[PDB]
Amino acid sequence: SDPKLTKAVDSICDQFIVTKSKISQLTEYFIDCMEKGLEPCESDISQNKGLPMIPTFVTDKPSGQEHGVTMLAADLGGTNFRVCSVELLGNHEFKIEQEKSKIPTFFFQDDHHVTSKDLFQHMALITHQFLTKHHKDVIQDYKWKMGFTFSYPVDQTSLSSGKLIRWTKGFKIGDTVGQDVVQLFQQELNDIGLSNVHVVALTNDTTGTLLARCYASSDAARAINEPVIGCIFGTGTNGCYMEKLENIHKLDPASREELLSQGKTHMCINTEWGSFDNELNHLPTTSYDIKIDQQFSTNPGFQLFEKRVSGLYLGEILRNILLDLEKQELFDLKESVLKNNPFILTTETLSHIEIDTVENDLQDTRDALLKAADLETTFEERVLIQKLVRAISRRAAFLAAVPIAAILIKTNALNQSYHCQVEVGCDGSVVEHYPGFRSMMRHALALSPIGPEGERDVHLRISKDGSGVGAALCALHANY
Amino acid sequence: SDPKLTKAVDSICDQFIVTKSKISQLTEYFIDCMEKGLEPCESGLPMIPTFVTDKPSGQEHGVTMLAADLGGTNFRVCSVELLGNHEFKIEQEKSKIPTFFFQDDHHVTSKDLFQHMALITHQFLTKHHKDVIQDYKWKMGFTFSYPVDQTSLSSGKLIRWTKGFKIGDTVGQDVVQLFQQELNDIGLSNVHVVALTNDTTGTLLARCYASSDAARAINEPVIGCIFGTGTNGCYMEKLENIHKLDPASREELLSQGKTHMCINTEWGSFDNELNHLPTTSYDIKIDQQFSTNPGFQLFEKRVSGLYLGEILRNILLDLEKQELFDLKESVLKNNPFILTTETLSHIEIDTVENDLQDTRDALLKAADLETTFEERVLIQKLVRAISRRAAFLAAVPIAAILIKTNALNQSYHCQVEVGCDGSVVEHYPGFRSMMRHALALSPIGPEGERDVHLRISKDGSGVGAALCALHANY
Ligand SMILES: OC[C@H]1O[C@@H](O)[C@H](O)[C@@H](O)[C@@H]1O
Ligand SMILES: OC[C@H]1O[C@@H](O)[C@H](O)[C@@H](O)[C@@H]1O
Repeated sequence: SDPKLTKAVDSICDQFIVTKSKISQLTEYFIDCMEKGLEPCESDISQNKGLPMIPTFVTDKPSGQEHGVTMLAADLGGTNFRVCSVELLGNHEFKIEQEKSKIPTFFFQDDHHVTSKDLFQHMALITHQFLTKHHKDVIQDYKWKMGFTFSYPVDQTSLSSGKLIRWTKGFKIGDTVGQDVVQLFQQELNDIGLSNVHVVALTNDTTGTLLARCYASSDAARAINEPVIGCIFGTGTNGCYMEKLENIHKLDPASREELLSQGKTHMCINTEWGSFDNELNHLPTTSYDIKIDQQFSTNPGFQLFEKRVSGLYLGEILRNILLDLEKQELFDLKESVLKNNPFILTTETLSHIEIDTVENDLQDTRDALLKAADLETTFEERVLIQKLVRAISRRAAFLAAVPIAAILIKTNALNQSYHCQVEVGCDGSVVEHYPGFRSMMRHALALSPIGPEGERDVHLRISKDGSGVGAALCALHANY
Repeated sequence: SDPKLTKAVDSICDQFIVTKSKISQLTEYFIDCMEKGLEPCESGLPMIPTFVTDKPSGQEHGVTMLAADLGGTNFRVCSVELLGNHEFKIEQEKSKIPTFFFQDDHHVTSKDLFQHMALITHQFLTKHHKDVIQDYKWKMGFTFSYPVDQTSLSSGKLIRWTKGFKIGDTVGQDVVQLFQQELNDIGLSNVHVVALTNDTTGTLLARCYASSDAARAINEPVIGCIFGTGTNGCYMEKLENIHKLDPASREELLSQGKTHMCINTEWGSFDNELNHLPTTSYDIKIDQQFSTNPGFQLFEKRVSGLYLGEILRNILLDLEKQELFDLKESVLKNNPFILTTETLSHIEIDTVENDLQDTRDALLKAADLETTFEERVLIQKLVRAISRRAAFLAAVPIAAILIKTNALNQSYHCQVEVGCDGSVVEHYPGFRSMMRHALALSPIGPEGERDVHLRISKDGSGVGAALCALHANY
């Protein structure tokens, strides 16, 4: 109906394309950043230019035959906080009781002064609520062991210790930076009578996701399919992998020898790849990415890879595209509430647009936009909104493949025995529930330097409740 | 060590290769054969209309149905309770088909077979439903994994046995009536066989029920296929293209809201004239001398598990005839099928770091054949060549069906699900991995393979038959 608008949208969509040359470039560059990040660096190198590459101090992959009594797990994500009790029954089977709760909006508002006690006191109260609901008879009696999944960068110094490096994903609470999050959590657990709950392990949600797969993958699967990566595509994005103790040079040269003599070969590395190429030397970037990064984001100049991929930021990318189109007097935003409401459009809104069909006049897209920001749309307007949404997601799914391809290349995980496949454990609302996201990740992997023959040997498998199960596996190992 | 032998194996392995050009040839020919078979012949693939028009949703729920599945090797009886929400409860008893039915030494008739099946049905009810065996009015779906000239959901005459089965007086007989008669003759007349289906058809219906509603959105199950004792697959075909179907019945189905009918391609018969199928000296020998249906099921005889181990046995004998391979005190000679696909599965992925000990034990257990390490090294090359050819041919019918129905380019992000059942696709190391490799080489390309998901349906046959029982009336 409006040709100038229809051509303006086509032009904005081309800005989101990721070519095979870009995939190859970013794959090779990612490995260079992995190698820079695997070396020791100062507390603050103005330009380290290497990935975080955080040693998680996990050296043993689960077998699936692990067995124990019910453990506890606490997972602080980017959106929800989960508590659960996991009983590992061996033979690749387990029992789980879990309660999930949203992180109250109070914690993401800078209008009020929020502190670390507010946060962990809330987490401890939920821990108590969970035990009162699922273990009412033995809440204050048992000596619970708890694995703590903290989905944020931690300067991990042991399996049970580590200081928060910097918040990400809308969290901003100053007095937590530099604090050992295990003690912070343990402190508020003691102050409500749950001193009998010992937080014996700290892990990232990437690490836990990987550990979960190693346990649940059937012996028949572990035979040919070995899980090699645990990654997340939800509110934020990140992934881990196993690195030879020799290549982890930033690890104490003494500790490496001590671990090696004990029969250990690798240690899990938390790449923290949401920070990948924070200097934007190569990452695809639009004017809307800069605006989100600099103005609306709580961590400007950080997590730039994340800000193009994870579900916390994609819906916001659409909102800025629409406002810019209204600024240019091309798209009528009517009485919508997009203006002056950052992040009002969530990725959950786009998921209803991604696969909406024109055979129903894109009625889901209409309802989703009215429900999310009281925005009315014509059919031609929804058609164009869908083109933008599908371009924003395709870029995210294509970028999502680069860190995976890069890791598989560096560790030569695909050059294995005959018929051997590798398994990539994925968790998060995006990879789990965004229509066609995994399908596009594979398309990118086939374009990556590993090629279609490589993509076929890679299996992106979902591990629901991954974060928590893995933490429990670490709790079973450590002592009370 | 034997250098002349090492070159004989390389030459036999190259004879099993399937190139991308050959896959493309066989795919297009398969589609040509599908279209021929959808025409009347008054006398192309079988392309049998199964009279199934409705795909289950997954929310179906009803009383416990019964199912009886006569495979190529086992006979199963089970009770299926459809609980809706893509879930069901099942109690089943599985039993080998006694060797008496595969021996031509004794005169076998149809009564022998169905009399045995009815007794198994009775035992099952006596063991799992003793209180309501003679009280309830059971509805039973019958899975008959053999070509049937299907004339309705509850009727159809056997066309021809396959897979070692040979019972002459069954050909031309409606197998549902035969089964129902022996059920009545032991008091189980209250068990009504209300539906007849192929194991391909049931496999598809089962997946459509179990495939999560979230999966049904983008992932639609489009094929139910089998890679076990034999091989075969089905799909949904536009009622318009099924010209061999009565033009009247077509019109009535359309008016009732129906659009497609499931087609049993019987793709084990694909290219029985060997106009294009890869053929070795050993395939002819199996077809002409050792097979129970010479000149039939030739595609099957190169793919399914009943024949792959036998292909190795003939390769070994030929190498011994040529005084190249020492067969020791083995019993391979004059013992067809003594080498099973289950024997090859232990060889496929055996490693040299263990001196290929699995292959050694597997060969001794199956035919008291001792082997040196270098001999096992070469036997592994043969096994891997036989299986790769099977998995590559196995991809052709799937690609062909997906192309004919243009199932992959139906909407943005559209994926298709192929339901697979059978000991080979389920449990043969790397079989699915090689099938996908072939699909990527097929005319659908790597972009197509990625949109295709080979999903396993363990207990499909029976659940699908139960879903047909729920529909039909007592
Ligand atoms: O939740 C996914 C990822 O989000 C990122 O912001 C954090 O830095 C990671 O630790 C986490 O794994
Ligand atoms: O069991 C797999 C297939 O084997 C073939 O021999 C039969 O003719 C088919 O009806 C059956 O579906």
